[PDB]
Order: sequence, then C-alpha cells, then structure tokens
Amino acid sequence: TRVFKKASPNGKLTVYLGKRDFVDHIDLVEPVDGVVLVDPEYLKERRVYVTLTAAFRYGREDLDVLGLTFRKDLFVANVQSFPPAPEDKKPLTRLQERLIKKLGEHAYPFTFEIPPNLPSSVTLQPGPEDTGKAIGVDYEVKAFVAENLEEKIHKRNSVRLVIEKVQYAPERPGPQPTAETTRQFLMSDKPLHLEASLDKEIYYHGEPISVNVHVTNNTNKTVKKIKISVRQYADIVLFNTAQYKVPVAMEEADDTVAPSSTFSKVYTLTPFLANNREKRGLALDGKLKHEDTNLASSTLLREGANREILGIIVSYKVKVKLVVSSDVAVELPFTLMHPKPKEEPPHREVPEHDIQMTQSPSSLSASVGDRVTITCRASQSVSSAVAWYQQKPGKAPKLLIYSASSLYSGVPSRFSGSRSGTDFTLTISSLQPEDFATYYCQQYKYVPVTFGQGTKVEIKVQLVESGGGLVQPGGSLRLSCAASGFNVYSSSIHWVRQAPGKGLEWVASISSYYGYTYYADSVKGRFTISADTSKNTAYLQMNSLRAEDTAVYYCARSRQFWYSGLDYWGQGTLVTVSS
Amino acid sequence: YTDWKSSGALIPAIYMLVFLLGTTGNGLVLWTVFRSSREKRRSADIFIASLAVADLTFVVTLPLWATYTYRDYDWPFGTFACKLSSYLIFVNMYASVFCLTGLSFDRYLAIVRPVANARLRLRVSGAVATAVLWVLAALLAMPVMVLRTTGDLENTTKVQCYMDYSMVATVSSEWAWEVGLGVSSTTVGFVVPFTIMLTCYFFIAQTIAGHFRKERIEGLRKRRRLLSIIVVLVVTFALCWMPYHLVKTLYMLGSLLHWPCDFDLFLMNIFPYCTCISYVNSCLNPFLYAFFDPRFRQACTQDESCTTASSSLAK
Ligand SMILES: COc1cccc(OC)c1-n1c(NS(=O)(=O)[C@@H](C)[C@@H](O)c2ncc(C)cn2)nnc1-c1cccc(C)n1
Ligand SMILES: CC(C)CCC[C@@H](C)[C@H]1CC[C@H]2[C@@H]3CC=C4C[C@@H](O)CC[C@]4(C)[C@H]3CC[C@]12C
Repeated sequence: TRVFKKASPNGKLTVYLGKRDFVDHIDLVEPVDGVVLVDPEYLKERRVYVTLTAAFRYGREDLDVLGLTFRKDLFVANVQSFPPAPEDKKPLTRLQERLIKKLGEHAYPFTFEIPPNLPSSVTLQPGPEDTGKAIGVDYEVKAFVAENLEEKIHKRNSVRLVIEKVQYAPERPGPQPTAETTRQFLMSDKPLHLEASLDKEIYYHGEPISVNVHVTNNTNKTVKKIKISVRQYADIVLFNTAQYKVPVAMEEADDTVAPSSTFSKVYTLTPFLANNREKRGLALDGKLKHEDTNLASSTLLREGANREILGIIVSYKVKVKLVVSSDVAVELPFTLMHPKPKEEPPHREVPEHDIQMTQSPSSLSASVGDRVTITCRASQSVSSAVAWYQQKPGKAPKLLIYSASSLYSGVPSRFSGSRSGTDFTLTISSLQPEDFATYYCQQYKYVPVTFGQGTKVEIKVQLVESGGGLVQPGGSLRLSCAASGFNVYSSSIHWVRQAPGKGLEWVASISSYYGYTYYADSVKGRFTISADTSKNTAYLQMNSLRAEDTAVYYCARSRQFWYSGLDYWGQGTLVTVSS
Repeated sequence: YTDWKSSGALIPAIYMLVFLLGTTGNGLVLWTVFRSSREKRRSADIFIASLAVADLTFVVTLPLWATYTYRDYDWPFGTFACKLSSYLIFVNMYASVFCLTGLSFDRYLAIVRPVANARLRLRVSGAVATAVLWVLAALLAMPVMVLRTTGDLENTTKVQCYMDYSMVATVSSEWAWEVGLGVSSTTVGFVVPFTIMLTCYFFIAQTIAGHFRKERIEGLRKRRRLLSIIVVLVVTFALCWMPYHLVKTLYMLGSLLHWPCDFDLFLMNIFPYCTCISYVNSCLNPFLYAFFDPRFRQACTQDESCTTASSSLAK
C-alpha cells in the first residue's frame, strides 16, 4: 500500500494521511486518521495542533469591499498531537499504528471524526473566465506549530492537505421512478395521461437514463413535441436557502400524438460534462486542485433530518414535457452517484496531460509450475499507476493487473503485481500451460500512455472492429469499432496499434464525458478519433497514411471513471498500408 | 427676487474650482481605467468607467455656465451650444446617479447574494445594464433638450440660455408642465436610484457586520472600518445630492405655498451653491471609488506550499 505525505515549508512538520477520499455513510462518516512527524529540536516547548476544517467558499474572490472574505467554516475540530495529551485514550487505527512503526518515535497520531450530517465536497463550475477560486464546500487538514490555540498561525510551519468527503451509491436498488400526470383542458371529455417512467433509481455516472413515455391523448388537442431533460438541482443553504436547477442533457423529440391516439417510446438521455462545460454554476465533484471532475454525485440524506444543513446538496430529476398545441410535465427523481470503488478514486485525470517503460527480460523461457518474475522500470515516477496485460498470439490483450498491485476480476490468483519505487514487477507463482504469451506493462499516469517492449513469456461486453484493407498508400480509412454493452460516456475508447512484430503503441483516445480526444505525436494531425452514440460506435478516420502505420489496430475500452485499464478489447483490423 | 450681491462674484470661482478638481479626478480615473482594463478584468469596473465619463462630461460643460453667471446671467455662446450643454448636464447627472446605484446593486449582488454572483454572466449583464442606463438617461434628458432655448433679453440685450416652456406649455399649462417635468426629473434622478442604493448598502452593512462579528480585535476593527466606508459613501451621496433635489421640490411646493418675500430669495441665492455642492460627488469620486480600489493605487505607483508527495507503507 501507499500513503500521502505533505511536508511543511520549513521541513519540520510532515502530515501523513492514508487516503484523500473519506466515505460518508448516511449514519457514520469515516474518521480522518493520520500521523504528524514532528522534530523536537525546532519544538523547544511549542505544540503541534492539527485541525480539520470543513469550509464553504460561497463567494468568488474576496476583498470586494476591501476586507470581506466569503468562506464559512462549517465544522472545525482541533486535536493536539504533540505533546500527547494523556486524556486522549484513543485506540490507534491500523494505518496510524503502521505509520508510527515506519516512522521513529517522533511520529504522533491524530484522528478526527466528521459529524454525520455535513455537506460533501463539491465545487460549482468556475465558468470559462473566473480564475481565482471555485465556489463550493471543501475539507482541509492543517497541521501547524504554535504555543497557543490563538497564536498567529505561521505559514512557514503549517501543512495543508485538502481531503474529500464523498458518498457512494447504495447497494440495494431503489423503487422504479414512474410518475404520471393526468391533465384536462377546456374539452373535458377525457384528459392527457402522460405516464413517463425511468428504468431504475440508481444511475451510475455516464450511464443512460431510459424514459418510457406512454401517452394517450384522449383529448382533441395534439402534442407537437416531447422535451426530455435531466436537470441537476443544487440546493445551497448558506444563510439564504436556494435551489438552482441547471439542465445537463436534453432531447427535443418531435414525436407527435394524434387526438384520441396512443404513443409509446423509450427515450435515452445521458448526462455528461462535455456539453455542459459552459454552464456556469454547475455542481461538480470535489476537486483537490484545478482538475477535471465529473458532475456532482447525488447527496444522500437521512429521512426527516435535513436541518437546513449548510452547504450544497445535489439531486437530479428527469423532466419530461409534452408541448400540447400548457405544458404537461412529469419529474422523476434519480440518484446519480459513483459505485463504491475497490481502489480509491484518482483525484487527478488518470492519463494526465512521455514516460519510457524499459521492460525486462525481453525473452525468457521456463518450465511449467515455476515462479517467473518480470520487471519494468519507468523513466519517471508513475505513482503505482501501471497495468499489466497479456496477449496470446493472434489475440487481444487482457488486463491482468491494474494499479500495479490489484488483480482483475477473473484472472488467476497466481499473477501478482508489486512495486519497488519506479520498478513495477509482475510475478507468476505457478506457471501453468495457459501462460505462454506476451506480457505488456502500460503506464497510464501521463499521456502518451506508454507501453513496454513486451516480455515474451514462453511455456518451454464486446467490441467488434472493421475497416482494414491493403489499400491507400497515402489515402484515408475509417475504422469502425462497434461497442455492445457499453456507453461511450461511462467509458473511453482508446485506439492502440501494434505493428507486425512490435509492441503496442497508443494511437488515439476519446473520452466523451469530458469530451477530450488525445493523439500520439506521430498521428497528431493525421488521425481523428470520434465516437458517436447512435450505435455506441467509435470511428478512427485515418488520413495521410504512411508505410509506418501498417498495424493490427485495436479498439480498447477504459473505465471513463477511475481509469483502471484497457480491460475490454476488440479483434483488431490489419491496416496494410503498402504499395 | 434679485440675486445675492456677492453671488456673481463667487459662483464662477466655485465653478472654476469644480472644473479643476473634476478634471483632475474624473479624467484621471478614466485614464487609469483605459490604461488598466485587462489588468483588472473586473465586471463592476464598467460602471466606474461609465461614472467617470458622466462626471467628466458633467463638468466639461461647466465653463460656459460659469461665464453665463459671469455677465449677469448672459450667454455668449451658441444657441445649439446652450441646448447641447444643458442636455449634457442633465444626461450626466442622471447617468452619475444611475451608475452609483448600479455599483451599489452590483456590490449587493456580490456581497449579500454571492452564490448567485458567479451564476450570472456579470461581464455581459453589466454591459446590458450600462446600455439601458445610458439610453434611458438620454431619454429622460430629451425633454430638457427640446425645451431648451436662448434669448430673454427683456429689452436688455442679454442673450441667455434656459429651458423655454412656452413652445409646449400653453398660458394655463405653464405651471402644470413645469411641475410635471420637475417631478419626473427629481424622482427618476434621485428617489428610485437613492432607495435602491440605500437598500443595497443596508443589506451590505448587515451582512458585513454579521460576517465579521466572528474573531476578535482585528475582525471588529475591520468591520467598523467597512461600516465607516459604507457610511461615508451613503453620507457623501446624501450630502452632495439632497440640496439640489430638495430645492427643486421646494420650488414645486412653493409654486402653491407661495413663500412670500424672503424664502424664495434664499432659494434663488442658494441654488448655484446647490449645484456647486452637487458637484461634490463628481469631484471626490476617484477618492472613494478609484482610490478605494487597490488597482488604482498600484497603477498610480518561506511561503511555498510544497507538494503532496507519497510514501510506501510496508506491511
Ligand atoms: C442653478 O441651475 C443652473 C445654472 C446654470 C445652468 C443650468 O442648467 C445647465 C442650471 N440648471 C437648471 N436650470 S433651471 O432648470 O432653469 C433652474 C435654475 C430652475 O428650474 C430652478 N430655479 C430655482 C430653483 C430653486 C430650482 N430650479 N436646472 N438644473 C441645472 C443644473 C446645473 C448644473 C448641474 C445640475 C445637476 N443641474
Ligand atoms: C453584477 C452586475 C452585472 C449587476 C447588473 C445589474 C444592475 C447594475 C441593475 C439591476 C437593477 C438596475 C436598476 C433598476 C432601476 C433603475 C431605475 C431606472 O430609471 C434607471 C436604471 C436603474 C437605476 C437601474 C440601474 C442598473 C441596475 C442597478
């Protein structure tokens, strides 16, 4: 495992925190536990105070009238780590005990408990041009040296670590959101009976929202259009309670219902951030820094307990509207939240915007059942953000290891990943016959996603690709990757090539939720990757093709949310660009 | 009904002093705004700029009126010059009050409703507000243009500039037209902007007092200073503008109250002084609005937070 450490500007205090993401179960919130390293030489008789601050920057900038600062401390808690107060009598957690063991005696524990009903870390969208800081709720752990609780805190002996308090989707799915509006008109014979309905209550981020819109216009007046929107409701409850509603994804369907006629249709809307990047005030997940984050997850609350909790509360409702020739609207609540992830979220964009990965030994042979180790050294620190794939001959790679340690669901337990600084190792304990293959190590911290030369270990839901062909020495070719079972918004489509007798090289990658497309240096302008959701199909338009592009192009999928690897691949297409 | 003996000997002098101060302040703030526009990139600054413009174009037309008062209220300039000057003065008075009110409402929206401040597109909202402000100001000043003429020699060969009412108001409609136009001018120039500004600054004061009521010593001193600034702004607006509109309303009231022999004489004696003190804001505006902004002052003239690393916690 690994831990986060932030030293002080002077170099005496160092705050160690295991994780930056603390889960808020509706009843109890995860405690913030850590260890401060303190140097007694600097601390003649001073004290080390560590404070958990749940702030809410409700106003952009400050000093508008030369003195006014918009930052309200929702919850501040102080505990004195050094000298240890005997009144503590607290049981050290496993992480705290291990940190104290790894460090000397001068490491001192500190554990806050966040109260149950508190706002979760969210930031409203800055907008195209605001610079400064974002309006939102933030959580901070600040360790400083002082002789008294009120002494002027010095920015030279203080460390500030921004932490995020988050909620994950509940396990048991809720009731099906179905709401119906029966609306009559001057013709009181029989009314419209709109009966919209969603498929479920829990919709993980980037996934579709089916809306079955059953309508029966028993009245004469017609319906010209049906407008389905997914509206994010941000309730800001500081001093003056408010409810902001920012639409996220819309569909202005032109389907019509004739007088005394019925009509059924399943509309599909997906909320993503690419088309809402210009919507100022939008609530987004808490940001540690100025980095891309998703639409704010829905806030879970205990029934009948919202005592005007100060902060920002995010909900979502799908608003279906019939535009009769007097709109007839129905609102369907639904929770839009991340599922609980086994690994902690990466609060930075995982393929962050060239790290060579020297992989050894290139060739190695061994018998059946023995233990074989494969090493890969990165030029720069990848921060436990490598993965290991296995490619059998004439097949596609399969994700074996992600995060340099974690096994992939469905992989034999013999495979195990380990890290030794910048040297990531893969160990096969018992080399059963089903292991002859080329093993590749990919660093997915820095774009360009860099693979290794590959190690040829000898034993001695779907994606379909089309568009190959031995043609066009300098022409164009559109490779189509049809994805079955996957939404282009909850997933990112990466086109990675493999020249004959060569390792995987990353060509293009499109992430629709954030709506950015990245390319390698060699294909920066020649190629264009674009995935359309009409059929959940990705396309790679390949122009100005050269002889060096002859390769078996593969279309892989990476979890758009907390990138774990290229878990799902395709058969691949051989683009033989030759005379 | 005659003017003060010592009036004419001084009204040009106070006007000249107002010229000097208003130039050296309003031109200075406008030049600073033009010099420092991308440096600040602040939405509210537009109003400041607008205000400066008005104030500048408020006082630019001053000398013609000074010389007017010089020769027993005789106007040695063009008739079109008279129309342009009077219309400019009124346009700029209304624009100044409206810009001050707009700045007050901007500060209310950025202090008392700060969650909605980022939601709104202040860059274009302020531009639209200033466009409507200026267009409406010109509209309210269109009458005080059309009814402006020259003459009134009264067999004395003194070509003076004033606001003729005959061209529209009939013999019996003179008083009604005068009172109606005066009422509209005074209300739209003082009341609505004034009440808007007072509510905005009251909400600002309450919010700032509540916000700084935390902490001790330094926070309380800063709160008192901020309240003192809000005071000085509202108090300076009131002191500077109340005399002018008050004498206008007093004229319209005395049109029927009929101040017998002396109060009316006092009104006519003081009115040029009322205009002088009305220029108080046009003079001091850089001190309270530009100088109060640290950007204007700057134009006139072991903290590294390290980085969140990561370490190995072997089991
Ligand atoms: C003294 O005043 C003027 C002198 C010279 C030229 C003038 O004009 C441009 C103005 N003047 C005018 N003239 S007036 O309209 O004839 C005005 C004299 C008449 O009504 C009136 N007599 C007496 C009382 C008590 C009230 N009212 N009205 N406003 C302004 C004005 C001027 C400067 C700044 C501001 C805000 N205002
Ligand atoms: C934060 C920024 C962008 C806010 C922009 C809107 C502000 C400036 C708007 C909101 C309400 C507006 C005022 C409403 C009413 C009046 C009276 C009218 O006869 C002249 C304009 C005036 C005096 C307006 C001036 C501009 C104003 C204060």
